Amino acid sequence: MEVIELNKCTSGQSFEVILKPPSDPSLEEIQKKLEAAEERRKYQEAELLKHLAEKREHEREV
Amino acid sequence: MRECISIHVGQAGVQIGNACWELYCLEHGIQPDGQMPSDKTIGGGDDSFNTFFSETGAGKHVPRAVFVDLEPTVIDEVRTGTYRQLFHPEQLITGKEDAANNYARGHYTIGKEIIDLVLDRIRKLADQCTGLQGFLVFHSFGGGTGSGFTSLLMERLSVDYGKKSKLEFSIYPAPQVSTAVVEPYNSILTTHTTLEHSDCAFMVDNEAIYDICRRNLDIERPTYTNLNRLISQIVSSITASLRFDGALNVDLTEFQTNLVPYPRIHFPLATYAPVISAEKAYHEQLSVAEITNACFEPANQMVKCDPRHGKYMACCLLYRGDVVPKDVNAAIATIKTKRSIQFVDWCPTGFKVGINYQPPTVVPGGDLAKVQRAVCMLSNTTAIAEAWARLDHKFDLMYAKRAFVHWYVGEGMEEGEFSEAREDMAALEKDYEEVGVD
Amino acid sequence: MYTFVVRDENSSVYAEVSRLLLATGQWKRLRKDNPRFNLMLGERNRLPFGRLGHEPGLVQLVNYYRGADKLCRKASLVKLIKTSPELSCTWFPESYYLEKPLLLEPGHRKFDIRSWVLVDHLYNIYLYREGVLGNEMFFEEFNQYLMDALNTTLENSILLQIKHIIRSCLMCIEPAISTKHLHYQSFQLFGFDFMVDEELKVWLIEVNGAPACAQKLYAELCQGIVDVAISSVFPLASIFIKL
Amino acid sequence: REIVHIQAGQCGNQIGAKFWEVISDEHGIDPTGSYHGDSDLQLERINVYYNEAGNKYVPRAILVDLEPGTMDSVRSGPFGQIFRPDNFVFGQSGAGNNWAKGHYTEGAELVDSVLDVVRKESESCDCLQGFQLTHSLGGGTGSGMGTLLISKIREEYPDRIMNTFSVMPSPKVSDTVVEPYNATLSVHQLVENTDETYCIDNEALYDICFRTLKLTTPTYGDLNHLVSATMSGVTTCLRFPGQLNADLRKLAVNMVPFPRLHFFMPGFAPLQYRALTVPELTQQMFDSKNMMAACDPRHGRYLTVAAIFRGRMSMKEVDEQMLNVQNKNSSYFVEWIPNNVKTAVCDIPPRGLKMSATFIGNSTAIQELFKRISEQFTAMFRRKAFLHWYTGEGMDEMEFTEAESNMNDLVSEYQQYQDA
Ligand SMILES: Nc1nc2c(ncn2[C@@H]2O[C@H](COP(=O)(O)OP(=O)(O)OP(=O)(O)O)[C@@H](O)[C@H]2O)c(=O)[nH]1
Ligand SMILES: Nc1nc2c(ncn2[C@@H]2O[C@H](COP(=O)(O)OP(=O)(O)O)[C@@H](O)[C@H]2O)c(=O)[nH]1
Ligand SMILES: O=C1c2ccccc2CCC[C@@H]1Cc1c[nH]c2cc(Cl)ccc12
Ligand SMILES: [Ca+2]
Ligand SMILES: [Ca+2]
Ligand SMILES: [Mg+2]
Ligand SMILES: [Mg+2]
Ligand SMILES: [Mg+2]
Repeated sequence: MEVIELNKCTSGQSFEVILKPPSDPSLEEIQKKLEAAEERRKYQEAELLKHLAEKREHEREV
Repeated sequence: MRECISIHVGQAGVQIGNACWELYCLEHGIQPDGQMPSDKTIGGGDDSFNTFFSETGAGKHVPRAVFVDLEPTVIDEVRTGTYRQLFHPEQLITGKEDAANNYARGHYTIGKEIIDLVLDRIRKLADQCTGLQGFLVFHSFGGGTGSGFTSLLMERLSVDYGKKSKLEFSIYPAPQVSTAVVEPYNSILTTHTTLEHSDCAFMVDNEAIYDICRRNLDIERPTYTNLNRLISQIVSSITASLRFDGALNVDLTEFQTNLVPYPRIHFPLATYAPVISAEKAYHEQLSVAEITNACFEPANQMVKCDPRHGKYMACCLLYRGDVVPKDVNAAIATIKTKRSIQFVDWCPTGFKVGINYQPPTVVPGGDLAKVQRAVCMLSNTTAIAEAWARLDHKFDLMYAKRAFVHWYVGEGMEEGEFSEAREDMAALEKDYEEVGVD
Repeated sequence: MYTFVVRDENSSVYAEVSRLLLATGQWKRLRKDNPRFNLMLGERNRLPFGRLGHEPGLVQLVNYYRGADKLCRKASLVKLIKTSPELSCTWFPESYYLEKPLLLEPGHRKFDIRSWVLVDHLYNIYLYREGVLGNEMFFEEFNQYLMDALNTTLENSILLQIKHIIRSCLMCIEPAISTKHLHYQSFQLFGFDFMVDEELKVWLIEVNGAPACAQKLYAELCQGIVDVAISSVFPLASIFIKL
Repeated sequence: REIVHIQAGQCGNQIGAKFWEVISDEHGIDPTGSYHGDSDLQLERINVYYNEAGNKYVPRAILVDLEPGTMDSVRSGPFGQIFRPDNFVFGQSGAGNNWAKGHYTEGAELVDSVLDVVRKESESCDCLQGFQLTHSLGGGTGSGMGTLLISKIREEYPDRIMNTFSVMPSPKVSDTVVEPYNATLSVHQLVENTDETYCIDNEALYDICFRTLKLTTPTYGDLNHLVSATMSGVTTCLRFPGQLNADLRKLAVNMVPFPRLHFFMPGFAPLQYRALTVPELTQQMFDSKNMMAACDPRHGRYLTVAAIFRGRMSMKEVDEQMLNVQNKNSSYFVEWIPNNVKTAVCDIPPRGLKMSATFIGNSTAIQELFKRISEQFTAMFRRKAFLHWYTGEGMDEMEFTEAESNMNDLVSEYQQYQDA
């Protein structure tokens, strides 16, 4: 069990004790994905206003 | 000297950040109004505490911190709390409405509208730094802001500071304090998206700290203040070496060099002793041997799991108080004969030790008794994978029926990002099993 | 009223433990994958030990010891004895055939002994009084033979060595599998297989982590399990000797 | 986090008035709109339901009817002058217990005027959560026009939360035979255009009043008293500060794993000078007798549950009793939504009680209620009986076959998860 690299100072000490040795995506791509999601939203919202407009027409027809 | 910037994201991140900067001030002697009598270099410095504080011409000491919540109620209490004068208004950032426990609402919908402002306020701190080392990020896995906005901030920080180190402090979700049935979902998403962008991450399971507050502080129903004051002690030990003179873990590159041989396997388990109640009428002070031993008891770890059934890749002892190297190696020698402690072959069985003679500081009137010596162990066991399996299994239960997915899709996510995030986690569990078992 | 699940459907022993548990009117069985249980009778393999002990307000108990396979897989056992200091040992064959065994007469017949060992959550070691040599000879018989044929008893000639070998294996791995301070607890039933030589010396062959019993004993011993391993942890409204 | 309250029709306005009486007494507001309470928890989230005035407080409430009778009653009742007079919106001809008159003719003439008050209340909201509607499904105004409003509001405010307290008809306590028609038409709307619906069955309200409160002839006022207590308890977390920020979107995210299965069973305890022990609250809360939807929760499985305890009690005992009842009844919670039972606590109890509990459950037993409605509908619709009241307002049989079909689908979807 060997001690090593002992360092002292007024605040304390540090050392290493051994017991045995051994045997990125770019800003453009983020932008793309962050906007392919917004498109998917706006599509879903646009489907909603479409179904709602049909309901207005049925309301009128009745 | 080299500066460090802390970023607190979400409710968990912010409130835990309160507890840490409070503890820091008490430790460096900085009073709530930003003054630090013992700093004689008025208005500047490159002392070790200056890694976490800048200084004003008026002698104010200013946290190199950025707080960020998608909703204002929490960062407001800081704006009007005991430490208001501490922060520049522009370090506290809030939006209007939160992510409603929804990763996708924090990442895609509501996050995309405040990211550039947050990066701008962070840049304003990076320009005040002669040689910035990197960032410490505090967040929950489970909240919608905590997971989704953070993973977006972590993607852009890699881009804007490719050369900088990023450490995490991550609150892992516990049902006996939790907030949402969807936290396993948020948890996996934000791990998948932040993995490549993190150098080292310390997981604090709310279950572990909750049981510690009850068993060891005799608190029947622990609060966020209880939990967070105990969490701040553990973070303070981990960061003491950035704010104090010493030779172990002096910069953020040393955490990953000393604790992370494998990039993906960068989640070291933390264990802390001793936790003693302030209202324990009679308390016998524990010894170097007794507290180093408690470091191998699961009931003291930040994550419950059984290190006896895994392999070690690195072990780091960090003492605070009345400790000298000789008591430490007589404790290790004893423990080595009584405990199963197996390292991986390609790595040396051994310990890195660090001692700071100042004993731990306690918030006056808190729940932690003052002690004469304490220790925090940081070890990289494959045992921590037990926590990924728990979380991945809860994710498999809900996602097998697509429960709650429609809340994510309806914010713009595709269902594939779920199975992509879960296949990444399935590989991560496979890595751990490689390193760990025969 | 306690709760328990069953995840090894074809285990003779715990099939009888489940059945006797219901009959108390104080346990109900849930479905394999329902996590809100007191007691897991678990798979033989890949048992998920990492998910036990994380259910608030549930004391959880499982009928296996994580790590015990170190004793029950031949290659591992051998590595264990050769390598563990607590074992050096004189009762385990040279390993990397016992050409002179003891023979029952009349028949010049070979045999091996199976002993049943329950280890509870406190790590008490319980040896079942009834061992077995349908080509099955039990302990009352075997004792009388030894007295008549050799002028000795089963206790003195064989059982001392057996209780010694059981103690030594299980105290060896104790600090590696003990659940004393864990967040879930373990018990486990073992089966030890011995052979005796002409010199009346006992040897260890294998340790079985999922043993079956012998028919006429599937009842005394299954009740002894509920009494010592289960109801000890989940009280309600001796056949073992402690080692 | 402001909430816009809307109440429609006879039932919707009578129950809505009781609700504003109850919570106004909780928040210390008198019938004049002046606060006279003794705590600031009463005022910390007061803005969620009240606008500020001589800084008086006025409910963010819109009162809607196709005839004047019930709203004159509200305006003449205890807290009647508390409401903003611009916010009474009404016609004169009524809707004749007729869904079509509410949705297509009489109500179509009046809806835009309601949406002008909705728009006024919304635009001056700092951060609008969404809308809460009180109405019955068995008549014409609250049912037909109520669901028309919900469709107009989703179009103008597609990103706010829509929440209803919906009273479901019942042959026991019944105004007309066409209730099953009106209700089936309305459930089709509600399945698509709300986020959360509190299903309140008048049958359960009657049984509770008879078989438990020991009232031999319950009035509608005794029935609404139960609805008022439940509305108060179901909104406690929105109106008082808790260790959790409770808001309508977080409730929906955590309560609704599939978008159409958002119909919740409410419950209350207690339904007296001895306060209840926390064990009793927990027993009663989950008792079918205490639940307001007339479904046997033991005939299905809880997908999600939310419980709120009101009063000063042992949070430790609370958790201990919640964990007990789950592990005593796990055959009734789905195992594929981990940790699907949430618990809140609030120190301020409701008037006249030191301990109360409110239960919100998303159980697949709710299908019994939609089956009951579907059976009463098919019984008439297969002889096309009473249909001329609707074909005379412009509707075709097709729209009926469609709503019959969409609600039998709902029953299939609920049955799909009770066996998964
Ligand atoms: N330890 C600890 N955990 C917390 C704290 N606050 C919240 N949590 C936990 O964090 C998870 C929820 O995350 P929050 O931080 O509340 O979420 P958030 O980021 O604000 O997200 P939104 O509010 O959804 O925008 C749950 O597991 C909570 O138990 C805290 O102060 N300390
Ligand atoms: N609980 C309750 N139910 C009511 C009340 N008034 C009417 N109902 C029920 O409401 C349904 C139809 O009533 P109503 O609301 O009067 O019709 P509207 O005016 O056309 O909306 C029937 O199912 C009635 O039983 C009430 O005050 N309380
Ligand atoms: O905001 C809320 C709310 C809103 C109105 C009335 C009562 C409540 C209860 C308090 C909590 C919920 C939100 C919620 C967070 N996590 C959960 C888990 C489950 Cl199973 C169910 C719900 C929630
Ligand atoms: Ca200085
Ligand atoms: Ca007209
Ligand atoms: Mg938040
Ligand atoms: Mg054999
Ligand atoms: Mg009526």
